[PDB]
Amino acid sequence: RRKVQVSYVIRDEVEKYNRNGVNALQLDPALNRLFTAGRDSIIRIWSVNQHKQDPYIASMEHHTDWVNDIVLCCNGKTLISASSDTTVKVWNAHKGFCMSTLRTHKDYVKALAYAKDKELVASAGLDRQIFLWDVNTLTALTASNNTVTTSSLSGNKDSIYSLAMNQLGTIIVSGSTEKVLRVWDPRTCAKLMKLKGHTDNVKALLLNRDGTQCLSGSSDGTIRLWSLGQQRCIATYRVHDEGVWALQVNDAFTHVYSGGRDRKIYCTDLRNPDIRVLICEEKAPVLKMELDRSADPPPAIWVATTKSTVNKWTLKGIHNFRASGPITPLCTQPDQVIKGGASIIQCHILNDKRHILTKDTNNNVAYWDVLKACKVEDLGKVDFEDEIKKRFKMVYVPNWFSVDLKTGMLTITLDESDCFAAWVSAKDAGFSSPDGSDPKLNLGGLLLQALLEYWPRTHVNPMDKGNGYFQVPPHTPVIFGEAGGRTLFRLLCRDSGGETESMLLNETVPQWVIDITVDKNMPKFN
Ligand SMILES: [Au+]
Ligand SMILES: [Au+]
Ligand SMILES: [Au+]
Ligand SMILES: [Au+]
Ligand SMILES: [Au+]
Ligand SMILES: [Au+]
Ligand SMILES: [Au+]
Repeated sequence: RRKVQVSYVIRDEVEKYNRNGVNALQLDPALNRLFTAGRDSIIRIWSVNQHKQDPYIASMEHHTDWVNDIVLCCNGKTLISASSDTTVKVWNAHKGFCMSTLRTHKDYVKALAYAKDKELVASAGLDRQIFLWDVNTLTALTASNNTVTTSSLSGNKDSIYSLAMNQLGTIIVSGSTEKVLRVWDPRTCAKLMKLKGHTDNVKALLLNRDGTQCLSGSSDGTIRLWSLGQQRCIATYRVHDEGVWALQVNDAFTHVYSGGRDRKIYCTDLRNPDIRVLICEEKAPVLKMELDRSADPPPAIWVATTKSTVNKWTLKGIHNFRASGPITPLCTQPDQVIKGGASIIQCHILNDKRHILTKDTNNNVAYWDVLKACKVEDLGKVDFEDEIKKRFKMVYVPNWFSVDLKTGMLTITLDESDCFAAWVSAKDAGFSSPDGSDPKLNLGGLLLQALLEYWPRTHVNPMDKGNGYFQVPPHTPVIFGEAGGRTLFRLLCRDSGGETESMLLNETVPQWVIDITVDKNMPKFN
């Protein structure tokens, strides 16, 4: 039995730019469209024509935690996504909307593998379980028939960080903290071999068309070539002076593109390792890369890092630089830059247990109101640690919420255990009521009431509006999730009115919330 937590995000109606690093990239050459999977929990669509003042197309927001991987199938018609919210989501990629949500995984969904030819896709995570999926079966799901037959892969002892399938979908390999790679036949689900060789966790896997050989990059700093025939590591290339997290290959399976912690991007000739071209040196560790496959040799490479900015680097002059060459990079500046937003990297809950001070990646300090789920002031580039001090309030209020910053935005979480703990005077809370004054308001209560304001159940029946003090921004996402893991339901505050929304709120809203919002049984103060 898992308890349920109500959480919300303090953000704007629209987040045009990534508010954290990008985990996964997916390029549509047909429509010149890029897909960025964000740690900000939002997938975004961009136009990569190169000549446009603003490349922003749309943003897909259903996920409640990091978006770890994305897969663009059916000639760019469908998008499958993997998230730390424990779910896999099917999206109409052309029109940009959510279609189905697979809640089969019990923990973070870390990677996706794709068999272009057989139109198959697999998902693995910290579950230690891999799930195979037919894309056509997924594309025809949500309605009256949400019937899902789960085809799993067994063996993984540890948490999965990488997945790869060959074009034909005859081979499937997993990478984990077990250091060892496990191979299977995706069509039969049968175990093939268990390849031993790596020293650390494998964050990047790559397979050739026929699935005869596999390329792997591990946190040990090496790229390893494997023969699935010979059933072992046929070669080892030490390319990076630290962890290697992202790999890409040409169609020949001869030139490998790599990046990871050391920020350097390299093309390395597997045939002649001597030939190793430094494409560029990024401003943050490389998390994922996506080659432009419009031409052979690939004309450009799209690069995702720890930063919010996404870049394209031209590979146009490699061959000419290869014949004619203190390590000088091919590129110094990116060909195309997709702009990024700021991430809140430091936060301080003030002594009143209502105000929050934050510092972001641009060094901008800002004051926030948790209870009214909003920003209050932008203090600018003030000294943050001095600001924390300046704003010392000599008061005590019990902790009634937790804070997370894994999206680069403020996410507040309420738990049954301490949601109602903070009892403050109305005059104190800045809620002057002249002159039938100073009642003792419960902060967590009022906040819950404001969050579920548009829920009709919280008005009247009878069983024979708001909280009365404030309103939360109506676009405020209200998330319902198991404390242990699984995210249950995400809706906007303003959407609680809708009949199908209210129907879902009725099944997910836990009792501890029903008591105060619906039953109006406000807690007792002593
Ligand atoms: Au398809
Ligand atoms: Au959905
Ligand atoms: Au080796
Ligand atoms: Au190359
Ligand atoms: Au090369
Ligand atoms: Au924080
Ligand atoms: Au904090």
